[PDB]
Amino acid sequence: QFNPYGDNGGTILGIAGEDFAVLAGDTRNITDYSINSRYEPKVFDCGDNIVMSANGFAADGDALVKRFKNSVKWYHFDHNDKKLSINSAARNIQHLLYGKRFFPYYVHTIIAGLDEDGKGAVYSFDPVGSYEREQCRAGGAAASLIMPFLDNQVNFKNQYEPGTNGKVKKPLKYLSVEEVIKLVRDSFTSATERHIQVGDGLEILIVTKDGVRKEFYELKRD
Amino acid sequence: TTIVGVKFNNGVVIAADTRSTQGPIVADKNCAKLHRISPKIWCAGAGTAADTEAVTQLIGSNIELHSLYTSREPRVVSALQMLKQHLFKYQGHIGAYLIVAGVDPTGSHLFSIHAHGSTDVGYYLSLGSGSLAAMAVLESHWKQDLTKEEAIKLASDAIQAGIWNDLGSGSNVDVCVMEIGKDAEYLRNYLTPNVREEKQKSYKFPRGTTAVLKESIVNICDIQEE
Amino acid sequence: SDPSSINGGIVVAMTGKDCVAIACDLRLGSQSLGVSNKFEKIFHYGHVFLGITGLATDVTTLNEMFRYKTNLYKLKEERAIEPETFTQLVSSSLYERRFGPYFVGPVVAGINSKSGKPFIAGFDLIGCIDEAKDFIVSGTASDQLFGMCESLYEPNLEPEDLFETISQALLNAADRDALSGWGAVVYIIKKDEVVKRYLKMRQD
Amino acid sequence: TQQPIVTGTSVISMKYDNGVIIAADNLGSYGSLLRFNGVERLIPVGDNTVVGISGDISDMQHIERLLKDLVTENAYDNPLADAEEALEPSYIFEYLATVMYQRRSKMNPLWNAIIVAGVQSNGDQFLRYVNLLGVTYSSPTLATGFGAHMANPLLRKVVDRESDIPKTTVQVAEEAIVNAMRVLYYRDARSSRNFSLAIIDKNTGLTFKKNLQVENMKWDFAKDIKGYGTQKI
Amino acid sequence: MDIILGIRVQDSVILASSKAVTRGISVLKDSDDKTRQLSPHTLMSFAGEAGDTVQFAEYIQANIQLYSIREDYELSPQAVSSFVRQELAKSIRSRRPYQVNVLIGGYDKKKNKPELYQIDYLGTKVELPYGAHGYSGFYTFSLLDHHYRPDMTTEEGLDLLKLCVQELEKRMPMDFKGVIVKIVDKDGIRQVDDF
Amino acid sequence: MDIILGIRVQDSVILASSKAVTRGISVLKDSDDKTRQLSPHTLMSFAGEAGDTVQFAEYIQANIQLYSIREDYELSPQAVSSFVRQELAKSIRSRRPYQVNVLIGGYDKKKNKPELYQIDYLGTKVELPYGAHGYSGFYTFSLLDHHYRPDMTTEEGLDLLKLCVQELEKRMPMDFKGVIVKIVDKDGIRQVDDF
Amino acid sequence: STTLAFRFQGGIIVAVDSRATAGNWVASQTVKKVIEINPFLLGTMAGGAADCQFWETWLGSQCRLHELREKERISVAAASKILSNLVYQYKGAGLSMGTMICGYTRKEGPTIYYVDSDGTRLKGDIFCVGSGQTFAYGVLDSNYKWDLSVEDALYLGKRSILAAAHRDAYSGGSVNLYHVTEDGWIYHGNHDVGELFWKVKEEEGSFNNVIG
Amino acid sequence: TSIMAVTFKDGVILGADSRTTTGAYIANRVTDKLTRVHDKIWCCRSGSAADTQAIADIVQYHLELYTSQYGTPSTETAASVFKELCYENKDNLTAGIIVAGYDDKNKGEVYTIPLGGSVHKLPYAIAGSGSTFIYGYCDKNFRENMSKEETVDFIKHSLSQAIKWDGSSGGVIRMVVLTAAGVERLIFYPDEYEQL
Amino acid sequence: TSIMAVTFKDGVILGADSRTTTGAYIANRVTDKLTRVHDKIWCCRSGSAADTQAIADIVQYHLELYTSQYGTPSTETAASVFKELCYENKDNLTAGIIVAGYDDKNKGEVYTIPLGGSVHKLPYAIAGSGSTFIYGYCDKNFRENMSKEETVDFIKHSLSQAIKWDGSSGGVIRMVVLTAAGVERLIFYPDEYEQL
Ligand SMILES: [Mg+2]
Ligand SMILES: [Mg+2]
Ligand SMILES: [Mg+2]
Ligand SMILES: [Mg+2]
Ligand SMILES: [Mg+2]
Repeated sequence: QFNPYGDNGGTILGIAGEDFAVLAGDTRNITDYSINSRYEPKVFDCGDNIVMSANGFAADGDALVKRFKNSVKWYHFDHNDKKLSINSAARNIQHLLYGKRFFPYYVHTIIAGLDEDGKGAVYSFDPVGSYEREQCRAGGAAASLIMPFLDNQVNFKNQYEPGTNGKVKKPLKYLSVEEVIKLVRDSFTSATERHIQVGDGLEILIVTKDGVRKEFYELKRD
Repeated sequence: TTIVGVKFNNGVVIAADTRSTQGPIVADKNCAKLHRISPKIWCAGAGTAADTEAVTQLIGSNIELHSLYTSREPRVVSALQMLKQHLFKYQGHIGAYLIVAGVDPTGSHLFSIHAHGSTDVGYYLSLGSGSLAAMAVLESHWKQDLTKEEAIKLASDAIQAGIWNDLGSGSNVDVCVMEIGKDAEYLRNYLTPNVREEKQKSYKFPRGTTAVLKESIVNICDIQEE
Repeated sequence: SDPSSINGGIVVAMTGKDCVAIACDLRLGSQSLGVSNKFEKIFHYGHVFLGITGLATDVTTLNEMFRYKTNLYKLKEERAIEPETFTQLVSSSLYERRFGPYFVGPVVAGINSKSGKPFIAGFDLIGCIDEAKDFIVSGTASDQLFGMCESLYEPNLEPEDLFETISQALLNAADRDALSGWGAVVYIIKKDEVVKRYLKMRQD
Repeated sequence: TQQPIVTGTSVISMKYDNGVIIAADNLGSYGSLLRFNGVERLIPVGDNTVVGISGDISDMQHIERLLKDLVTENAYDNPLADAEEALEPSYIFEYLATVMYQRRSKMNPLWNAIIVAGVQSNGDQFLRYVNLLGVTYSSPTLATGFGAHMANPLLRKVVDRESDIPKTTVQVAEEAIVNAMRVLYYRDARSSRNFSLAIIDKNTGLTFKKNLQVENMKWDFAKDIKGYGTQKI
Repeated sequence: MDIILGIRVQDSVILASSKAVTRGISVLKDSDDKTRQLSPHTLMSFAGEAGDTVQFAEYIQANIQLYSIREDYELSPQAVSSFVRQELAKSIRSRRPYQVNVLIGGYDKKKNKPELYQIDYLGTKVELPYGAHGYSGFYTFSLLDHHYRPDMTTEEGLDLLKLCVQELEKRMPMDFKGVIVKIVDKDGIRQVDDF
Repeated sequence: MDIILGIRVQDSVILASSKAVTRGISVLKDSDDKTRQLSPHTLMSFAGEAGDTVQFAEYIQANIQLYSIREDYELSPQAVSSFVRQELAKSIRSRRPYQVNVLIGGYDKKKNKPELYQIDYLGTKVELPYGAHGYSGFYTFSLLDHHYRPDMTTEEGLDLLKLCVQELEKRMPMDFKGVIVKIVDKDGIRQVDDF
Repeated sequence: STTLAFRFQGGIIVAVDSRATAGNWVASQTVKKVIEINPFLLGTMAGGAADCQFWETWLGSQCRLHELREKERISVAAASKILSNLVYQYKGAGLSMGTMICGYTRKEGPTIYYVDSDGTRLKGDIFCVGSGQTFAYGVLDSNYKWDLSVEDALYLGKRSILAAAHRDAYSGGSVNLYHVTEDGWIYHGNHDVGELFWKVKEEEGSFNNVIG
Repeated sequence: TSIMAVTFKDGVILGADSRTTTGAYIANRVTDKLTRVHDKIWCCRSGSAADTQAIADIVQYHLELYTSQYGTPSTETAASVFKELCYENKDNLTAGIIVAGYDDKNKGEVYTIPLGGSVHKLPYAIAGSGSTFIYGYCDKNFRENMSKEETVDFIKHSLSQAIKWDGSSGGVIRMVVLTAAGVERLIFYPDEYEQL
Repeated sequence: TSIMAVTFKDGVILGADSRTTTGAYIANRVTDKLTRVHDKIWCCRSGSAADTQAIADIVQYHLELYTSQYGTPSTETAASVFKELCYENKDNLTAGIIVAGYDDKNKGEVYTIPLGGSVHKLPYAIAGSGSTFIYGYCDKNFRENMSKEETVDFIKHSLSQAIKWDGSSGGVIRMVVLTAAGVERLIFYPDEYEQL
């Protein structure tokens, strides 16, 4: 029997800062126990200061990103070159995904950018288009390895102030882009150690009011 | 898992990677896959890890008793015959796929054995999920009358092909060299090409970070006198 | 249906400088239903500690079985069993049920009384030994624990620093698992003192 | 949904400093029966592209006709059909990738794995993969089926990353490809000794080599191998 | 069978068990006592597959009574619950396992403490202040979690039990025909004949 | 849903329908009215698959009300029951059939006669002195076969209906939370608010 | 998942948990399970997250078109029926929904409709839907009165979700509270279950089984 | 697998390819499928490698114990022992074995034991997946009382074609010659037989 | 079924057995499997009799309409029409067809269309269940540019062996010769070919 779906592995990570957002993903593409490519870009600049990644089945991922980029193009045509806001992009992606509710894009989608107040924004989608604005979201193979670490190190969960013994929580102080990138790199280094589908390279797209910037880092290739 | 065996001039060499996995998760990053059946008969195992270990220890145990009974040093063919008849009896339910190599008074030997109990003879062999990557290297560079140094080089290169190309394999290369008229030399972590880079951050917590409800001393000592 | 995830729960063990730590959650459930918040999964036979995750009836059965066996061991050997020896006993005992196994994920932790060397080990349900230098994880949130440990762990932590590391590893892993939590215990083990600490955590 | 009937095995390929090499054997298998021995599975499109196809041969022949039609169609009302508006490897691939993904989305796939090898207008090497699921990816070395498991490890020893491509000559690349084809002949039960090899170079253009054979084979060591364990004679 | 509840209060254990016995289409009985006295101060209620429930309960009863005669001594509730658990843990890997879940309510005369043990057919034992089997806990535990106190009197335990049964009668689809309630304390076992 | 009963006496038709609505594990409602007035002297009770029951009932109601306005005339119970049967007979060979069983109780103003029609989801229609759907008939028909008389008063019909409901409450495993009872006669449709 | 809604003297209380799971894996603790259909209508999220989100914001669009055309606020009856009729068209295709459509109009007063993906539409006073519904029902049934104050009703809804969050493995994270009045709904904050549990345990004396 | 045994004037010759596959992967390209159960009684194995090895080892044991007590066994006796194992355990075996041997009294003899565990004495026998493609060729070209050189050519040509068409067959063509003169092993490489 | 078509010096010859079975019952022992789609374009049918008859009838219709408009079609054109039907309807067909024809420009040509609906131009082709047993024989004995008498002998001997080993094949050997001289039908009976 023909199985229209596949699993291309990969892990992605979106983190919203105070006036920035990062969307990171490993560059390894796999099927089963084989490596297809050590560098296959997975996070894409879609224009209007929006970055996107649709992780999971790469054919559906590429199709969705392609159709969203196309939606941005036609949004400009139809609405006098108006900038597509991140919240508007998010709602639009829900409809793209739910349009195939009974034959879904087998992907976990994350977009990142800035909201209309200039604050960092990350949106997270399930395969059929349910979505939410989030501060922190890992997706894909090693998501279960990364999220607990982020709960602890970004949101300071289970951390209390020494001397109070559980009475006062560690205060949620804002992280800089350099601080976030450290946590992203350590998340992917740790995921590479313990997950076979994670490795080769890490590509991070950083979104600020100045635009989209890229950073690349080597990961272990075993 | 990637495991290989390579015959050379005056003996045989076996090698293996050091990654053990549960599904897509790496359970141990420095697993020991080279098992000792007897001092100069070593084997490497792929498949169900408990079965490869258990079947090796059982035959190794019986091989030792047989050696004591006969006043002779164990033979690879005895290990091979005992392994295959045990595995055949269980009809593949013991998921042990082994490459058995060694030296004995008869000479140097290299065999593969499969969970259902079939065995094969060869000058070079590979087993596990990275066996195709390894066999590609072996088929490209193997020749007759390899030296000890060439065989170690070929074996470890074949394991590396598995490490880099097979997701089921990774970390380090273990090697064991069994030469005629010599002690078998086990070379644990012969290659170490996958050391983790230093992390960006130390995650050592301040003391008192964790909330505690109760403390108590656990009595590990036995009932005391007086 | 899957026997290893009916009751839920987790165990984690770590090595430090002249010390080991072993920790577990306290939940016992019947799938979605929480049943007990006092189901401890760590036991000890002399100075050797054993954590067991998985099917709760087997956890109880194996504890009773290893108490049985270590008691006879001690009477005959005239000494307490060591972590290295006990690890082999666990492996042997599990593999004897090769084709009708206990649905468990055991974890051994302890310090060899003669060498003073810290020791930890893990097993699959069928007896395969994972003897890691750094940490061992087990249970329904083992993926989460692997992620926590891999990033939080560093070698040669002092007992009171190791406590914080293993506690934060357990707590944050458990909070990302529906079938783990409802309390937690951490054992800090040194050559001749062991401290047991119950942690405060969210009760959902 | 169907099942492949007459099938072609591995297609292997790699980039080198001035272009790309692609190779595939000339066998059309019918299950375990080695039925057809003169099947060309590398199909050139113009003088800048070679499409290598594995899997179902009836679908391959369909794709071959689509590519032939693509060349005809491109020439229509196109004075620069043999110059600036000629078909690029990237145009040919994107078209095939669209077709493959559309067909899998209708639950009626073209049962193939395809590698499009070529050189772009600006001299850039093009090498990209697409299969029956519409999955696409690029890499310095690409291989389908058994080639993915056995050829890639060997070819990656020559070009392990992007920076190795300019250091790799056409002689070294072809040597690596030819060795890989021998290794596949040793180890793939659905392979043949006869194969085709195509080189697309930005300077010397398309060189298409037919009727190549696997040579320099090692078999002599077989004479010493006796029994399966204890047999001496 | 269906609903079996247990609650351990200050000085006693209270077991409530439904009276209905349903053979698929018809309710054959509405006065069934799903309990056995194992010893003077130990009571076991049970629910599970037909036949196996009573067979298991009476088998346990016979064994505890045998022990009582041999040693002229009543086993502690803890000892009885451990014996029962082992039998079920043995049973789950048998050719045909006992499909029986039990609650063991006992008063320990040595420690002067009530004790409630919950054991399912797998041999999963837990000591609890209050327990249930099947879906009974889904409806009743939120009420017990709210109102339960370890220093409750027997009368307060019965009132909290009535609230649990009322919630069951409201939200459960099945008619379990009320419950038989029994109290286990220092004076032994007695049945509340009006509930 | 579950139990729907009907009884045609001397001068009226009485429909009794359970009040429970169960979503698998929980009883979501205990006051549900499983009936629709199709016309002033015609009532239809219904039971079957969730959603389809009400959807079908309201669809029929809309059609009969449309006919009533167009012709300024109330269709006879027989005519209404024939229309309903055809809709279900059409439905059973559809892509997704209505899984709905109905009782139609009407008073024919032309003939001055009460009439009870039983129609299942296949479009199987029968005119009866008393009827039911599902398992309701298994428990109640032996009582109705014994006591029923064609010259019964409305009060006697209600008493016989009470005996039927009592037998259902005794022997049925499910708690259907009592019944809503409605009477259809020459003066129209009314609900017995104490039953 | 645990969602509830109940009618009372002061209108409607809507209370939900915040947890989303994929098997044993807790995907999120910050899920918004109340859908703000418009400033006067609320819907709850249970079953399929996408199905509930998509079709209840779609419902908001239909409600807006109704009041533009009819120059009058849509009734809760009409609004709930638009949704139930829609999902009934899809019956069999595999939609997963269990929701309470909550509103307060002049003609109806406070009204709650349970709407289901198999086509069920039920008007009622108390509804509770999700994996932890049985636990929340216990607290609701034993403490509910029509003459509850807005303050006590809000607490009852909060306490009932907490009961479910504690016992049900697939419920927790935080509690979202809403109070629906005739002039529109009023949000009454997000309440972390971890912090709420200990607070309620101490102040109420409940959960003696748990060591704090 | 392509295996055959052919009787000729001076005795019998066994022939076999050397390919063993696991699906489409060639697990061993230099397999020895010609196995010795006694000095001048050999067999060709097809089917499950585990089964045919297990069977052949048991037969070798039986004939070794036979020889110690009763002297050299006949080829018929060897075939009977094979058959006994294959027939009695037919539910749990996948084995197709050709038994070939040389007596001085009986000379060259060939017995084939197909899946069911029946025995068939033949002038020559072919078996394995590749044999299907050479039924026509072998039937047309076999003659009784051929010379050693003719029989070697017949087997070489036959297995050449079997290898050509069957993907499960390949590698080298191994042969074992059984005569009064003794036991002779032959091997033929791809470059030789592919050009035939 | 055993079918084949062989090109030779003067054109092409199609050959076939005459057995059609329903399980082990021979429903027709004198079947004509050599069917005419045009004057000098014929085909051999294997697989579902209903499918291959339906296909052949449609092709004959297409080539008749082709001829009325564009004159005599090529053998390649006929093969293309066959392929179009077989490929586009591969999910609902079980047909293995060999197309053979004679042009004056191209002379004898053979195309085989196996199950998938692919096309393969060959010097000769074999198909049907019985063809498996004569791959070895045909490959060894086929030569290009044979005479009519040699090609008749080649086909007769080949199909003789196919019939001998395949239970699904049998009856008479039918042949159709396509040359510039015209169309000649041949038939060979069991008593003739069984003694070969
Ligand atoms: Mg990795
Ligand atoms: Mg948790
Ligand atoms: Mg919870
Ligand atoms: Mg077998
Ligand atoms: Mg071959």
